[PDB]
Amino acid sequence: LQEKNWSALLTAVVIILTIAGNILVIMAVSLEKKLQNATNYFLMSLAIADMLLGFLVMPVSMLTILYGYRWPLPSKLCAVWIYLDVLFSTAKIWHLCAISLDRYVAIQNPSRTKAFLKIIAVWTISVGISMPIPVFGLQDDSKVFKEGSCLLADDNFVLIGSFVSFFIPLTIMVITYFLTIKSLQKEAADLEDNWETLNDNLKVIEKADNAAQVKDALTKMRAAALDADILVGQIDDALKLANEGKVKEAQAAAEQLKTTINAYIQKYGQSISNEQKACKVLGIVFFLFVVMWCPFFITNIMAVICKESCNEDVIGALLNVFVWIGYLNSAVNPLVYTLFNKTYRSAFSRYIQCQYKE
Ligand SMILES: COc1ccccc1CCCN1CC[C@H]2[C@@H](C1)c1cccc3c1N2CCN3C
Ligand SMILES: CCCCCCCC/C=C\CCCCCCCC(=O)OC[C@H](O)CO
Ligand SMILES: [Mg+2]
Repeated sequence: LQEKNWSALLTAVVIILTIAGNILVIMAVSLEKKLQNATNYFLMSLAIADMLLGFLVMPVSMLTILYGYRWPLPSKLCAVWIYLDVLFSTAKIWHLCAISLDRYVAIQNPSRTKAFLKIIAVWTISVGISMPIPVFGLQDDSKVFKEGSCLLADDNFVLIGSFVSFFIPLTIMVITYFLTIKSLQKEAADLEDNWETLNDNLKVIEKADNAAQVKDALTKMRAAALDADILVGQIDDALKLANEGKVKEAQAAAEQLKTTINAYIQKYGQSISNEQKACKVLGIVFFLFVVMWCPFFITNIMAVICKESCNEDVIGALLNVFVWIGYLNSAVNPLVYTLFNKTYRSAFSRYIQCQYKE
């Protein structure tokens, strides 16, 4: 029965922060026009997953702490509760994989509908992957009950579920995240190199005596312009003057290029610094999810490995606490957004003040 547990107070705090914080994310992305990009649409869908886990899954997990982990509800609600908990968590890990993969492809290939199609793809994969839990668990209580505790009792569901639904999207997430960091370092390197070629050839053109030196340096500025359209024509115009022997006039046009170079370099240069700042925030989201679920995932796999060897009473007691470190991850993504994005922080600040006009 009640059993007077004190855990309820702590668990309720986690539930409220989860619900309130993730509502603030869904409100920020629905309302604030500066957050209408594909990454932030994935972060809204991830917040729905986190909100639904706070509403449907977490109160029932608190409820079972209050009955000594004797399952208080009707018995066929056990497999439905486990299904939802695995679904919302599987959908969290395939979303973070999807962001990581989509940001990587978006560098190499330079729509709201396209994002929504991928979001719905991620949910449909999560609903399908998690589907053996109620299909087999509702026909056999031995798979979802252990000593009248509702938990995923089938060892083979836990191994193959952990590998297929939690290890392979973790693998893809960590590879595409590392390759994204290498991509943006190469892009900032290539733009330092193009800046050096433009700046060296401006100094050659201003020292120049003859039409050969200006035509040589403007041709090499054109090649360097072709790595980072407006300048290419502006270069060609000066090249034509140099071709007809108008050296001084071509030199005048090169200083006219200088103003356009300072403009286009710093614009491309500030867009790389934005992407790397954004990658770092997503990396903290990614880092916290792996770390806060790590004690539960490995213990649950170590339970299966030392099945008769280990104190399964102790193991089960750790899994009951380690599931709450992972539930606490639902509360942190909104905080991360406040700490590292002015747009979220200001949006949240306004919504707490009940003020919804952008
Ligand atoms: C990335 O996230 C993960 C990584 C690996 C595995 C799972 C997740 C998130 C899903 C967490 N849920 C929590 C509710 C259920 C269920 C797992 C489960 C299976 C076996 C034993 C369980 C439980 N709990 C209840 C306590 N015990 C003893
Ligand atoms: C990372 C931590 C590694 C160190 C832990 C290794 C666990 C097994 C060895 C000694 C028990 C140490 C006490 C802590 C765990 C309690 C296990 C226990 O009490 O096991 C007795 C039971 O009767 C058996 O079936
Ligand atoms: Mg140089």
